[PDB]
Amino acid sequence: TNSHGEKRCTRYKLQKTVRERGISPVSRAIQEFEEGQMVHIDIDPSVQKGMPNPKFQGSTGKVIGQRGRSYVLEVRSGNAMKEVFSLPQHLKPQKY
Amino acid sequence: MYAVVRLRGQVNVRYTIEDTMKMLRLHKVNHCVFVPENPHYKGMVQKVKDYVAYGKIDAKTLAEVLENRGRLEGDTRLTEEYIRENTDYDSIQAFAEAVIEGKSSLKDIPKLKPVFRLHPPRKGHAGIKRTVQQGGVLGNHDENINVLLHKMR
Amino acid sequence: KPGSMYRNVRQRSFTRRKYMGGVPGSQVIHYDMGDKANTSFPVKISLIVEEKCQIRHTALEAARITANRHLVADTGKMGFYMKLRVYPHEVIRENKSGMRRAFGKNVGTAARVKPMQKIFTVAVEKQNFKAAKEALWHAGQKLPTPCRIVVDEGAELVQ
Amino acid sequence: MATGPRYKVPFRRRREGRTNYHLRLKLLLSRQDRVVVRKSSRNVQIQLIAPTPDGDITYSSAVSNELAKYGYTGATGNTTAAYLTGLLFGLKSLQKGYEGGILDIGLQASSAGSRVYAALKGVVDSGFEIPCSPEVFPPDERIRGEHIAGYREESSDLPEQFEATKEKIFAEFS
RNA sequence: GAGUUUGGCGGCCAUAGCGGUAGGGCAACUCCUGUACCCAUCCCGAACACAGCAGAUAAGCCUGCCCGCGUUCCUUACUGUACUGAAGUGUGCGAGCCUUCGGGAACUCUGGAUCGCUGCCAAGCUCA
RNA sequence: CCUGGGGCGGGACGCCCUUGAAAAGAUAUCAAGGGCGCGCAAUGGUUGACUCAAGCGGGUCGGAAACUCGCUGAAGAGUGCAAGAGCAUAAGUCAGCCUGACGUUAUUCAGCAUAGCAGUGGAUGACGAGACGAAAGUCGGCUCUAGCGAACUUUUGAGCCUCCUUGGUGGGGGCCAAAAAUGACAGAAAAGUUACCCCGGGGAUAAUUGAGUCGUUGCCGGCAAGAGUACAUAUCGACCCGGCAGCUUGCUACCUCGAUGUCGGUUCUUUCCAUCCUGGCCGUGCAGCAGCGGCCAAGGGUGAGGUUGUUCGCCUAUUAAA
RNA sequence: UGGGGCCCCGAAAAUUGACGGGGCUCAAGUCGACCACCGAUACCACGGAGUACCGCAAGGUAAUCUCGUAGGAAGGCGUUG
RNA sequence: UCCGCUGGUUCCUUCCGAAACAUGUCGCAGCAUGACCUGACUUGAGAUCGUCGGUGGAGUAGAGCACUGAUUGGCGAUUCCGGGGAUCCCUCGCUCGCUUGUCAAACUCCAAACCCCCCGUCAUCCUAGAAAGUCGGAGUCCGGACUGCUGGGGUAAGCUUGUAGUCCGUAAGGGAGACAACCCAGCCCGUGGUUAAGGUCCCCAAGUGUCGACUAAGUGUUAAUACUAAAGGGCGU
Ligand SMILES: [Mg+2]
Ligand SMILES: [Mg+2]
Ligand SMILES: [Mg+2]
Ligand SMILES: [Mg+2]
Ligand SMILES: [Mg+2]
Ligand SMILES: [Mg+2]
Ligand SMILES: [Mg+2]
Ligand SMILES: [Mg+2]
Ligand SMILES: [Mg+2]
Repeated sequence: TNSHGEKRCTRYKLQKTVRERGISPVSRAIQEFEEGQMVHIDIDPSVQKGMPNPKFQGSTGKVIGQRGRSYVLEVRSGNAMKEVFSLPQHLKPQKY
Repeated sequence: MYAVVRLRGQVNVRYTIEDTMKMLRLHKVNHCVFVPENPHYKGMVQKVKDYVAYGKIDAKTLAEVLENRGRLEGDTRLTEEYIRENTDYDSIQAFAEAVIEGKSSLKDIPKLKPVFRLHPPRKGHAGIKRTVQQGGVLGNHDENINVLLHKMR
Repeated sequence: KPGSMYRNVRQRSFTRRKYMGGVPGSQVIHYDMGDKANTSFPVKISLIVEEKCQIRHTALEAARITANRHLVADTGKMGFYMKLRVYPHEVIRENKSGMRRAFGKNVGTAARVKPMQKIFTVAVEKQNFKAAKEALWHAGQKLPTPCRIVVDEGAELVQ
Repeated sequence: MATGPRYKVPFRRRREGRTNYHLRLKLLLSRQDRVVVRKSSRNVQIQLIAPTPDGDITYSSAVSNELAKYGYTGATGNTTAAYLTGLLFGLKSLQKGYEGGILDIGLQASSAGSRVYAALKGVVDSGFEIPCSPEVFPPDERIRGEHIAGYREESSDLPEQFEATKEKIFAEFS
């Protein structure tokens, strides 16, 4: 039977480009966001902790608040709203 | 400006194309609408090319269509007096020239229905299974929408 | 089994050696024929395919044998250089219960092709061109697809 | 070692071999300034650096060469020169507007009695807030004049010069 | 007050790498001289640490250059080719394929470019 | 219980990874590759110092089998165990110091897209105590995703509440957590036979009449390798390739279970040709007789008996042929 | 010699028989174009019914209202007391 | 008595109008919860079925060998790990490099067209009430077919199991000889008019129509289609 764990079908989803593997840039981890500021979900495989479920890959949410070193996002899946915790290392601003 | 005339019905049609059609005011075959020439309308017309014809319309055909098949709010025929007293242009021909030049629009006639309900094409058209380049009637016509529109006076 | 059982291309490829098991070997022994060390043949004709299909290795072996015999009989042992191109990488499986767990098991090997894709190639002199055409026409008779002959190099010489 | 398209080349500051990015990532998580105490043979350098998406802006940058105005006519590579540099840097940064941060020694061995910890002593004694512990602070016995006693007994004019430079550092920045 | 040089902390992370070659050290960095002290070796003052005057640009670092490998970019052809969204009373015995409107490669080809760009601060200076 | 009818076989009956799956998410089959129902006081935490696999050059029998020195080496190693992903001043190797393999508690995510569903897990946090480290920080086991179970019942740990008019003793009842198992893994204390069988339904589902297909079966074609004393084609015909019929057996489940009466023989009528004889032609390795091979032709003929239920098949004496 | 269009051989099945049938040969077949006409409840016009929404009523708007099984809802007809 | 199993269940019109799917189940001819339909009420301003531009996600088609597995010969050497017949007399396969010829569903240095989230714009809906919320009543969990995906399996099948769109189910009327789902069309009643699909020798309404060629076989006179014969040959034209 097929499994239904939390990392299924992520062979290429959670990979790094060949000229990207290793230590990722550190400035991406100290970026700071404010309220109501659209961001993009782009999971960085190099960081093991604070990773949202990879089904939210490539979605855009808005910041709602901060809990420690993690921002609270508001992502739409289908017709629902899902609140996703993610460290700022996996996030990326929207360029207007 | 464009001249979109619908020529195929609404059975066995995608829901995306149907919803674009209803956003263009076209609900029934032999119905016409006049829309400006901007990229939004250009794309919207490009998406329903296999159910409507279209092209550039001149002053004579537009004036004729307004004088023949123009209805007001409540199915009341449009006449010379309505144009000469509501707007400022003398007759239908001058107003048509102003509209085609872009110096006026059909919103300057109060209580005018946006949709024009024409007659089925006298003498018959080419056929609704081919585009114009294949010897049919669907798709872009360029300046030859006047021939089909005049045929459907 | 009959030839038409495994000739159409309807399903995905199935070629990874390390996942399947027990693929039987092949019969075609040598893929180069004739004078390999020569490189000065001015005419280079070839047999091409007109439709996608699958060719069993046995058909390729029969075609190679017949072309070899004809060419050696007429042109000579040192007057040509034949070279087969397509190698059989596909695998063929035959079910053998009914439809209960109908997935098959390996029975052979096949080589897929594509339209207008060269299969054989013969290089000869000017005096043995007709013999080359005669040889390549019999080889295409054992092949499971319509085939035409194209003179690739030295077309002005022959024509 | 670029031999093909799959080869992975390190960052520029890694090819130079003058940075450690894991340490840098651990340091930036403090949300607070950093004190850089990079040293050399002819002198020592201290400066306060904060991060930004473009680069690393710096607010204060004091160097041990600046003692020449005050009158520290001794060696610039000793521990006491580091203490003087740290002291004047601390006073300068306190008056400027900045007060605290984190100690960052980069790729250098953290051993008690070093010149880096001498600069740390000079910083802490000035009022510049900084988290640390006292056990690594070098004792003043080597601070004054006594880490060159055994080979330069003919030169023990240090302590009076140290006192004069300390009082002049206080005088200028107060 | 503008510019140059040197030094430190960095952003993009091979257009920056690999290899080759000719020049420079006055201020600065480095090499470089030893082991009283804090410090050190699974043995070694090699390294790290401390103390630093000598000599040197042979190395690190800096400037100029090289198409020789690798990477990035443009152009000629391949080619509007392969593939493909929508509609079709278009076509094949069949597995399939064709016409119109709209998108559009990869490798390879002729010829050129790429031997990093850039942010903050300090010091010596060089002007009015 | 699942099930290309049921049975037999197996478990696709719980959990984890890759493909199928058509570049967001979802997606079936007794689909393909598989694994798990554990092991470790160090194989765990933190700080410090380093770089691994494999080659090339040198050294004493240290043999193409040992250890050491120098060079190339972004990883070709290792990381407990499947598959996939991650990791180089390190998530790897070794040393020092330690036990965070801590007590309590709130949300959000997936299991269970969208869109309800336990228990139970994983990510952020909060309170109280610590380890390592100059500090920043890291630590809620072993880099990430598997290694597990409700209610009721018993046992164990800390402190309290309680037993019927009141107070005490012995003994019960309760709250919170941990352990004991339901593998058919969202949780019955559970073996067979019926041809002596009975009932309610089903073409929602099988024998075989029909329809579809043709692997197989019967009958042909293409190229001709070769044999035939020479000569591919008088005669036989390889390998490979392409078909026709529905006359054998398979495959499927479209019709029929409030019934379409099975095998063989007998009687009687008819149709097809892919010709056994009768009629006409062509070739021959056809002297004659008689043969061998092919073409047109369905008008007429095609029988009698022994074994066997037999179809089929063997045998006997005739016959133009049976 | 190569590349194309159509046709011929290859081509055998069981009641009598299926281009829908008759028939059709510079076509009543095939290929490339073209013209005129026929042909729906579609589209246009007129009259009528109902419905949805608004309005105190009169009445107003409807190209953007009129198919329908399981099923939900509203208003009416009939039998006995 | 009981059954999840079979049969029956009586008047008219009007408004709206599905699901044959997911999870749990001693569950598979049943049921519960959700999706989908309907009625009422609360609140009070936006919503996105569509177009264009931009910030992002791609790892499929195609293509290719740069990793992982395969794969064809020539050349030069591995003075090895190797098989042929006392200086291992010397032959020399496996292997390592330069060139040639093929591959991949569990390969990727590359890399589309569809598609998905968000911002702006146009466009449509909306105070005659958007989005959201609360309560009442259900049916449904035997589906089938056509056009795409070379979909997976299978020799194939009017076979079996998926997916996007649209249909039949529940869809009249017109045309296909008849045709559940193919083409035109989605339909209140009556009259007039013009057209769509398709047709115009007769059956049968309207052409024994026009222009330029082909076929001599009654071949053909058959959009799609479960209803239509192949390889090979022809000094037929
Ligand atoms: Mg059963
Ligand atoms: Mg008995
Ligand atoms: Mg019964
Ligand atoms: Mg009803
Ligand atoms: Mg491909
Ligand atoms: Mg039910
Ligand atoms: Mg359809
Ligand atoms: Mg319908
Ligand atoms: Mg009908």
